[PDB]
Amino acid sequence: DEHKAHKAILAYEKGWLAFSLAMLFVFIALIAYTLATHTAGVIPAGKLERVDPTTVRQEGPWADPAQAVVQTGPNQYTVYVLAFAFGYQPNPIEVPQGAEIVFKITSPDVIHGFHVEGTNINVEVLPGEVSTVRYTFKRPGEYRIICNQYCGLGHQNMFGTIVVKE
Amino acid sequence: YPEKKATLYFLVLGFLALIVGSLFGPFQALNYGNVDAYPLLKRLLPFVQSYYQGLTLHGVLNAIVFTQLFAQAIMVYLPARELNMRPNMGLMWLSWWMAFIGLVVAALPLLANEATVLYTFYPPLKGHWAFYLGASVFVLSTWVSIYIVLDLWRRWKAANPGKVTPLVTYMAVVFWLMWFLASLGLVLEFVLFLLPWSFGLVEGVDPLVARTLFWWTGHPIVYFWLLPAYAIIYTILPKQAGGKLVSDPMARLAFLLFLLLSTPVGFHHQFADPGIDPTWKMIHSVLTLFVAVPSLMTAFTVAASLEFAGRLRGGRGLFGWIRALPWDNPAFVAPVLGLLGFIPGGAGGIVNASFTLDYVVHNTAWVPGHFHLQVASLVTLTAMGSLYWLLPNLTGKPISDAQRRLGLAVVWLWFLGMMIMAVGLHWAGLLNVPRRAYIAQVPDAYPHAAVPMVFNVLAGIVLLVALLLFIYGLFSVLLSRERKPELAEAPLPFAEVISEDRRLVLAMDRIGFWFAVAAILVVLAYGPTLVQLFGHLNPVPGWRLW
Amino acid sequence: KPKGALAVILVLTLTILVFWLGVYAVFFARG
Ligand code: HAS
Ligand code: HEM
Ligand SMILES: CCCCCCCC/C=C/CCCCCCCC(=O)OC[C@H](O)CO
Ligand SMILES: CCCCCCCC/C=C\CCCCCCCC(=O)OC[C@H](O)CO
Ligand SMILES: CCCCCCCC/C=C\CCCCCCCC(=O)OC[C@H](O)CO
Ligand SMILES: CCCCCCCC/C=C\CCCCCCCC(=O)OC[C@H](O)CO
Ligand SMILES: CCCCCCCC/C=C\CCCCCCCC(=O)OC[C@H](O)CO
Ligand SMILES: CCCCCCCC/C=C\CCCCCCCC(=O)OC[C@H](O)CO
Ligand SMILES: CCCCCCCC/C=C\CCCCCCCC(=O)OC[C@H](O)CO
Ligand SMILES: CCCCCCCC/C=C\CCCCCCCC(=O)OC[C@H](O)CO
Ligand code: CUA
Ligand SMILES: [Cu+2]
Repeated sequence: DEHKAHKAILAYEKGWLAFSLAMLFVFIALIAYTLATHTAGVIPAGKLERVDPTTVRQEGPWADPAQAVVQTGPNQYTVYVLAFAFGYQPNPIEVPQGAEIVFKITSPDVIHGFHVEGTNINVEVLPGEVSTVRYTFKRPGEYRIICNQYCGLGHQNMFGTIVVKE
Repeated sequence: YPEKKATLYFLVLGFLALIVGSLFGPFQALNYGNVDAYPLLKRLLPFVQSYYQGLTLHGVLNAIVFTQLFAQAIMVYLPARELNMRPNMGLMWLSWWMAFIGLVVAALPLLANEATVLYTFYPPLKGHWAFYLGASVFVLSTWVSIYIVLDLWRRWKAANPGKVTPLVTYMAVVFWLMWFLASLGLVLEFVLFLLPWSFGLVEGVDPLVARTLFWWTGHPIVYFWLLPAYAIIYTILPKQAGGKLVSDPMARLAFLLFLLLSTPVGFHHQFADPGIDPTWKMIHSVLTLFVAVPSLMTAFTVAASLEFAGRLRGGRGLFGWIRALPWDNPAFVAPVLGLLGFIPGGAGGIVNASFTLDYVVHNTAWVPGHFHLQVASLVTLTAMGSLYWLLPNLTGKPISDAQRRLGLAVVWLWFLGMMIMAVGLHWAGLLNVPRRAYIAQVPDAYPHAAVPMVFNVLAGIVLLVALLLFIYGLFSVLLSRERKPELAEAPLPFAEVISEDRRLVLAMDRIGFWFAVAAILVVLAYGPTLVQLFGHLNPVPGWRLW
Repeated sequence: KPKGALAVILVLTLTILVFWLGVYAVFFARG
């Protein structure tokens, strides 16, 4: 009864533990897949790229928001975004649809989020560091940037815009 | 039994922290339902300057202070009472005072709007030195606790050479050793960086390093929150349910996995950080999936023990065992309901861990949805239930029938509010609503969220009532006049264990070895990345933006 | 057999899977 309850519970537990392991491993496979595809573009670049948050608005590629969009390949554009208290420059960001876009975002003040509503772009922005993420916009139109990292009282109304041209 | 009095002091201070921390939650729930009640709150609590100050208090008081005081109460007293030995009292009282003192010190700038950072206090957001100092002292209180319990265990082992560590004490030893490794990230971040910087001694801090050190502690701290509740769920709840723990070894295995896997995982809070190599994010991701294992395991061990209890009590069929359980006992109800909500809780955590899937939910209302299921519901509810057995044991004070019934109402309301809130927050989060946002102050910004916003309003009103009923309840039991010494003298309702193959238990009892392994894993998982970051520091100036 | 314990880990498995495959869909839809 306890004798019989004991080894029966343990026997099924062993099954459960093996299944749940298999499920965990399946998720690992399925994650590794995402990692081999264009959708992984949104993972930040692992490489350290240091800048000086105090002169970033005075010189270098974030100094002039109207030249932030640079063609860097035949179908590729690099965009230097500044995320700051409390906005994003340029505004709007303007990019062609169908082109791979390499966002290079930094902050002059405190940490900000860079969440592009309707896409997987969702990257912390750290003063002193350039966050680099990649995306291709398949659909034209207007995409809102959301700050999703508390940055002070201006936080809830820190928004940006990206326009994707046909 | 002077350890009762010190334990009591930890529990009560914890519960005071939870009450004050919780005052702010209905306000925040209303906010995630597009309703601004902050003007009312600032009438009642005129020192409160912003939604964000509310949010710091809530985070700090609920997720840091209460949880810790609870852990320190439970994972000192229970092992002591299983071993029948007295804790070093001078040390025990020392830890309480460090805790109280660091709490008073951090509180001053908090109450005075000088530290409206969050509970994550991320640099370059720069709070008052007293916030960092007091939080430091508050958390070091736990190194004393670790000592206290290590002592007890060695004193026991000495007196009983050649025996395996008893269950609850085994749980507490592996738990505290885990927490010691785990805590080094934050002590590092604090000592090398936050403190000097807040004192004026260095100009800036490197935000990435600060975050990396933070999340070294920031993950395993949530297992530090959980494990006290698990110890209860494992070694006490099966008795209260009317049965027994189905396996002592499976319970040790779960805890041992927590020792090994709780700390080398923190990059799962940094899937969206620059400057951390993706291959390391994947390693942490895998290690994070593994840490889900002791809980998958726990799901089955605990579920089989409740079923067992229900079968003993007469229930039959596939659900009869559920029906047969003691649903009139809040001390049984509270953890069980917590456990039920832990199912979607852990499902959401498994999502957060998958490296790329985190881009869907990161920094949205999804995350508060996940964690209110884990800590604000399972851990808190389990602490709430201990009112109904831990308190009488500690004080001799009786629980009246009236109080038992009220406790049932609190525990169900609190549970129900947290489920309803969890739907509103997961769903809002899937619609891209950001966490940490006074969104009701931008009422036209999240129109596609109108439906889950109704759940948050509801949740907020249900958890207000639950909380008001908790305060009236908690004070009824604390302030009552009577003391019956047969409650004080009674044993803790420790479960018996159905029996255990000794091979496994002996191995698991080589604690020095498992500890060393856990320490190696942390070096392998954090060493390489921290060496690169420390080689390339880019300190930046701090900012007050409140 | 511990039939209840099995039902519980059924519900938990279903829940994990609806959550995980759910979010995986959303991931690719936003990709
Ligand atoms: C106590 C508090 C916590 C626990 C426990 C916890 C568990 C997990 N979490 Fe987490 N979570 C992390 C992923 C996980 C994973 C993989 C697990 C696992 O350990 C979960 C395993 C659990 C299970 C697989 C469930 C087992 C179910 C059981 C055991 C119930 C059985 C029921 C019974 C027996 C009832 C039967 C009775 C009857 C009557 C039927 C990740 C990412 O990988 C993030 C970052 C996301 C982001 O983007 O920021 C996240 C962020 C947080 C934050 C936000 C930090 C911040 O402020 O930024 C907090 C506070 C938190 C707390 C908690 N977390 N989590
Ligand atoms: C009356 C019960 C409660 C309600 C209604 C409530 C509500 C909320 C809401 C709506 C948020 C999200 C606010 C935002 O992201 O801007 C939040 C945040 C949070 N809550 Fe709760 N809560 C309650 C109790 C608890 C408890 C018991 C805990 C832990 C024991 C807890 C821990 C936290 C933490 C750590 C945060 C994140 C703070 C941050 O991001 O800085 N809450 N709460
Ligand atoms: C034990 C207690 C458990 C708690 C259960 C309480 C349930 C909440 C009440 C629902 C009744 C419906 C009332 C809704 C009517 C008012 C709605 C309203 O007008 O809200 C403000 C307005 O929308 C701003 O513009
Ligand atoms: C499409 C994906 C599938 C989803 C569908 C849900 C899967 C069920 C989940 C867990 C069951 C785990 C329990 C495994 C049973 C093990 C058998 C066992 O251990 O049997 C020994 C015993 O003595 C008998 O004779
Ligand atoms: C006992 C049975 C043993 C058999 C064990 C098998 C486990 C089955 C599970 C998953 C396979 C993973 C499939 C990976 C393919 C991913 C394709 C995809 O998800 O498409 C996304 C998108 O449209 C493109 O960009
Ligand atoms: C009980 C909990 C229930 C949960 C309820 C589930 C609701 C989740 C809904 C959608 C997520 C899918 C995300 C798809 C986002 C694509 C929308 C889009 O593309 O819009 C922006 C674009 O700029 C236009 O030009
Ligand atoms: C939108 C979500 C909000 C809704 C929340 C729903 C979540 C599940 C709720 C309850 C499950 C509890 C199941 C177990 C209840 C057991 C009580 C029982 O079986 O009764 C025996 C009787 O009381 C003699 O003591
Ligand atoms: C026993 C008592 C239990 C009854 C409890 C009810 C259970 C579920 C139903 C309603 C919750 C309604 C609360 C929502 C309050 C108003 C919501 C709101 O603010 O709606 C705005 C609208 O969608 C745009 O203007
Ligand atoms: C007692 C607790 C035990 C745990 C059990 C509760 C766990 C909840 C599980 C699933 C909720 C998902 C609800 C349905 C999924 C929605 C999918 C969907 O509708 O997708 C949007 C689509 O685009 C159309 O608008
Ligand atoms: C009981 C309290 C706990 C509450 C439990 C939390 C509720 C969240 C539920 C399910 C997540 C599943 C993800 C939803 C998947 C639907 C979206 C989808 O299917 O995506 C395809 C579409 O094309 C994309 O735009
Ligand atoms: Cu920028 Cu929040
Ligand atoms: Cu974590």
